[PDB]
Amino acid sequence: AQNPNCNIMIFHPTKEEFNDFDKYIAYMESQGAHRAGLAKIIPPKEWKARETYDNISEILIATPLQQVASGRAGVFTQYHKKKKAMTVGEYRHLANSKKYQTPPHQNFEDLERKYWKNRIYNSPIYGADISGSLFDENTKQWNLGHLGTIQDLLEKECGVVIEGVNTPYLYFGMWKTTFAWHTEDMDLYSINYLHLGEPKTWYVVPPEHGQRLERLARELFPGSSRGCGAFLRHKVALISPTVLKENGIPFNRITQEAGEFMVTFPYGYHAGFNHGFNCAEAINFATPRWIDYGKMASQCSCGEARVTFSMDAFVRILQPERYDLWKRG
Ligand SMILES: CN1C(=O)C(=O)c2ccccc21
Ligand SMILES: O=C(O)CNC(=O)C(=O)O
Ligand code: NI
Ligand SMILES: [Zn+2]
Repeated sequence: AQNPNCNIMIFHPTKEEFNDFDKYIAYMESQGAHRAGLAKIIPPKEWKARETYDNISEILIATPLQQVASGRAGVFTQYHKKKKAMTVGEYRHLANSKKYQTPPHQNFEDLERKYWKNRIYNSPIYGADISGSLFDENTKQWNLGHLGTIQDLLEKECGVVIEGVNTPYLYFGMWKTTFAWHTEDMDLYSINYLHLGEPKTWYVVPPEHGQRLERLARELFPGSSRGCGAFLRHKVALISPTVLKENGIPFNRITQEAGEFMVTFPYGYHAGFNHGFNCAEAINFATPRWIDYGKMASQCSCGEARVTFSMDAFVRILQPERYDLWKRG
């Protein structure tokens, strides 16, 4: 079996290889990339997402989120406090202010140490989940607004015809902004392009070991576990690499820089943080291999987790028993 240690693999496609998206995902998996839960793809040198980022400041962040932590440095939750709307220009200025800016640091490792030491004592503001795209419409390769849809994948594979759409989201981050431990909706893939700015550090558990992370989470957040059979679906729990190591949880880490893609694979738990002001674009997608993961994706049982319009149809078709129980609940 390829990649038995489940290492994060890094790919350097040629421009010819960058034409067929589906084919290249399949190629990465033939090399065992999915076993890590996460892969990095460096686009060919000839490729560009768009001409410049000089004109993005008037994008609105309608609901910036202040990420307030509760708990200890290595085991905490975060909740999102809604803030008043601001433009990306205003947000960038805030990110760079003395209160919120990245501290002096020696390297990525030094900054990582500072993040896990000091994260809980600050409340950075995140512009997350903003529907839209920064890819030029003339960018024909790996344009996250031009991917085949999950609905069409299900139709091609299963003859299933359903409602729903599939569009990208923008993320404007700053130092210490955090994404909690999670897999994707329906344990889909995701693909994430870092358009500009400072890096994003990722942590990931191999899909074959996801239930080890779940078991630790149940131990570390016992009240939450009693309240919901899949509370990581709430996307508010953080566990540090030190605590993962202490508990023998298999994981890897990698830092994504501007101009690089990351792909998360079905049931690959991931978490991470931003180094400073940046902008990323991400979207979920499917392949034929995903369908078996979608049908057995664990779901929130308490109603706290958000379910998009499109996810409704996925649950209805792939998980009819869960759907029925949920709608009667
Ligand atoms: C949020 N949520 C629930 O609360 C539930 O029972 C369920 C089942 C499938 C997908 C989502 C669900
Ligand atoms: O970038 C973020 O804040 C979170 N991104 C993801 O979880 C993803 O792309 O799957
Ligand atoms: Ni994700
Ligand atoms: Zn729940």
